[PDB]
Amino acid sequence: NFQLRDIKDIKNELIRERGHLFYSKEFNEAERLEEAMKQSFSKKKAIEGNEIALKVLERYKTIIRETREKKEKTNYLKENIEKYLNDAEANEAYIWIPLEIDEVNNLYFEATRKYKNYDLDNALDMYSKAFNRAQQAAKNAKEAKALKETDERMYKQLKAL
Repeated sequence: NFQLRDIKDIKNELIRERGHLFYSKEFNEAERLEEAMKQSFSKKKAIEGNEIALKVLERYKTIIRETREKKEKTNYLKENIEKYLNDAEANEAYIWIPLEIDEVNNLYFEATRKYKNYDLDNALDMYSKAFNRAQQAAKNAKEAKALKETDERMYKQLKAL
C-alpha cells in the first residue's frame, strides 16, 4: 500500500513534470479533494480520510501518467518530423517543393507554441499534421526528383540521337 508521505512524493513529481499546468482543472479538483481529506483527518475520522486519500493518490497519478504519455508521444513525433524532413532535403525538396517544407516548419512552430502554453492536446494535433506532411513531403520530393531524372535522360537522347 502507501501512507500520507506517498501523496507528498507523487504530488512533488507531478509539479516537477508541470502536471498542474498541463491539467490545471483536474489539479484544482485533486487539490480540493486533498483539502477534504485534510479536514477529515483533523476532525479525527481516519477511515473517511483514508478513503479519500486512496482517491487523491490515483487522481494525482493519472495527471502524471497522461502528462508523461503525451510528452513521450510529442517528442516521438518531433524526432520523426526531423527524420522525414532530412529524407526530403536529401531529395531536392528546396527545388521542387519548397513551400511544402515551409508548411511543415510552420505547423511544427505553431505546435510548439501550443505546447508551451500547456496545451498538450492541441499541441499533439499539430505535431501530427506536421508529421503527416513530412511523410507526404519526403514522398513528393522523391517522385519529383525521379521524374526530372527520367525527363532529362530522355531529352539528352532525343536532342543528340
